[PDB]
Amino acid sequence: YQTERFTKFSDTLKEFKIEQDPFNIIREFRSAAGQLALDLANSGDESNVISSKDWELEARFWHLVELLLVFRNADLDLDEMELHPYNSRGLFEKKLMQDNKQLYQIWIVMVWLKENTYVMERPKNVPTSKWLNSITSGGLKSCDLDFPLRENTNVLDVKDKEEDHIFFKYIYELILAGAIDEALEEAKLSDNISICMILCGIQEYLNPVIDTQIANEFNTQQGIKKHSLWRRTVYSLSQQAGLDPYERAIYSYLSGAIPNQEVLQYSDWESDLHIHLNQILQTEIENYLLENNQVGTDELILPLPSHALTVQEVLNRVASRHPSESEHPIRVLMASVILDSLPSVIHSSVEMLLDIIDKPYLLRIVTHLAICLDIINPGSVEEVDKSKLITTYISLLKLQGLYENIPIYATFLNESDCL
Amino acid sequence: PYKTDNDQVKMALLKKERHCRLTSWIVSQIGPEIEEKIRNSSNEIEQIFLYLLLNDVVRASKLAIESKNGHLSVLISYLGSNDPRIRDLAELQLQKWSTGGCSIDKNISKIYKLLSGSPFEGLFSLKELESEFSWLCLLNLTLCYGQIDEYSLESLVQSHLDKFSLPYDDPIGVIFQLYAANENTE
Repeated sequence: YQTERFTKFSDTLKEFKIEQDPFNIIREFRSAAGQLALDLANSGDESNVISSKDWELEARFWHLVELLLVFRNADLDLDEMELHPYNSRGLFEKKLMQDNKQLYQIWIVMVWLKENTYVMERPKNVPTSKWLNSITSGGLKSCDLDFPLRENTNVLDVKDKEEDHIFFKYIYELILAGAIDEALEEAKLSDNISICMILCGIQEYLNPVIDTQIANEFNTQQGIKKHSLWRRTVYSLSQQAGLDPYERAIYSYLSGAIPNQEVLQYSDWESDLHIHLNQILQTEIENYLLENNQVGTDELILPLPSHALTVQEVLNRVASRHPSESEHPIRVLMASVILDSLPSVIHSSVEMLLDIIDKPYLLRIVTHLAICLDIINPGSVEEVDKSKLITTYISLLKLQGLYENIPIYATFLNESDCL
Repeated sequence: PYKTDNDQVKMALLKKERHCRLTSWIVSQIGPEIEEKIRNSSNEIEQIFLYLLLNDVVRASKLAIESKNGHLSVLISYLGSNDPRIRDLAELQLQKWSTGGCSIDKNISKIYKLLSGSPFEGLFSLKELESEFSWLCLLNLTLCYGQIDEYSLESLVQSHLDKFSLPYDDPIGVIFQLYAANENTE
C-alpha cells in the first residue's frame, strides 16, 4: 500500500482548507513523516533502511520548522523585565533569554537537537557500590574521587575503571539528550553522589525573596552564587587527565567547552553542532553577566574564550567537518531554516529545475514547505516559485495516477484554470 | 540606599548586608589565628579547610585545583550558596561513608560537613574542633555556611550558641548572646 504517502500530506491540506493554527499542518506533516518512518523501518528490505532514515530526517525537519516558526511568528510582544543590581545572576540569565530572540533561537535549536539524540540502554548489572573492587583489594586509603589524582592512577582496580567508563559514558549520552534529571537519578542511585553534586552546579542562583519576578516558580533559593568560579573549576577538572575521557567530556560540555578528541571523534553533525551551539550559548551568557557587573573578580580563576561564534559560522565549520551529512538535502534545509535563509533556498532548488529530480522526497518537501510558508506568512515565497513547484509536483501526482487529489493543490493560483 | 520594588525584598537585602559585614568582621578577628595555622600545616587539604575557615572560598578552590584535588575544588565553589540539594547530597555522602566507608580523609570529611550546612549540629561533627579553634572561628563557620537563608541572623547565631558555652567573662561573646537572645534580651 505504502504508495499511499502523498494522500496523507494531501489529506492534511484538505482538512485545513475545509475548516474555514496553520502550524497544525506542519505538526501533522511531522507525524505523517514519522508514521512513514516506522513503516519502512519495521520489517523491510535493506534497501528500505535508507529511505527510512530519509523519513526520520524528514520528520525532524518538520519538527525544527514547527518550533522555530512558532516562536518567530506567534511573536506577540510581552512585558519587559526590569532588573536591579541586587538581583541574582539567575534573573539576568532569564532576562537575557527573554530580550534576545537571536539567542533564544539558539536555545530552541539545541532543545530540538537534544530531543533527537540517541541514548544507550541503561547499563545492567551495575554494582552495589562505587569502587568496590579497589576497596576489596585494599589500597584505597581514601574513598574520594580525587584520591587517584593525588597519586598514581595505579591505585584503582581495572574493573572499577571499566565500570566508571560504563557510567560516565551513559551519563554523557544522557546529558547530550537533555536528560539532566535522569543523569542525576543515575548518579544518586549508582552511588556516584559526588558526581551528582557536580551536576547540581548547572543552575544559576535564584532566590524567590529577592528575585520577586520568579517567586512563582520557586519557594526556596537554589542554584550556586559563585558560578563563574564553578565553571572554571569544572573546565579545569575537564582538562585534568587520568580521568576517563567521557567524564572529561561531561565537564567540557558543562563548562561551555568542546570535549576531548577521543570523545568528539564519534560525534555526528547533530551532536557536534549541538556541542558548538552549547559553546556559543555559554559564552554569550557569561558575557551578558560581565557587561552587567554580576561577576565577581575573585571568580575569574582561569581564561575561557570570550568570543562567541555566530550560528552562521558554527554551521559553516561543522559543515566542513561533516560534509557527507552536511550535504544531505534535507539537512541543508535544516540549516536553511536555522539561519532563516529559507525562501532563499526554495527559489534556489526551484532553479535547480531549469540532481534535485534524482531524490524523491525533495520536490515534495519543498513544495509543501512553500505552501505552509505562504499560509503562515502571506508573501513569503515568490508567486512564481509556488506556480513552478506545484506545477511539477502535480505532474508527478499524474505520473502516480493520483489525479483524485489534485484540486486541493490547485487552491493557490488562477493558473489553476489550466487544469 | 537603593530603591526596592517592594519592602520585603528590602528587608532581605538589609539582612544580607548585615550578614556580610558581620562575617567580614569575624574574618578580620580570626585572621592571624588561622594564618598561623596555615603557616604550620604540612598537608594541603587541611590548608584548603583553613582557607574555608577564613571564608576565602576562592583560595581554597585554587589550592584544591593546584593540589590535584579537582572534584573537591568543584564542590567548594558551592560554599556560601545555600543550595539545599547540595546540602542533602553532602549529608548523604557523609552517612554512606559513616556506614562502612573503609576510610575517608579527615579533612575532606570536614569540608563535606561544611557543605552539609550543619557542621556541628551533626553526625560527623566539627564540635571537637572546639578544642582547636577560637569560639568565634567556629561561629564563623555556622554563620557563613550554616543555613543563612532559612534562618534569621539572630536565630542562626542562637543556633550556634546553643551548641557551645562561651566564657562568662568574654564581652564580644556577651554581645553575640544579647543579639541572639532577641525575644528576651532584657
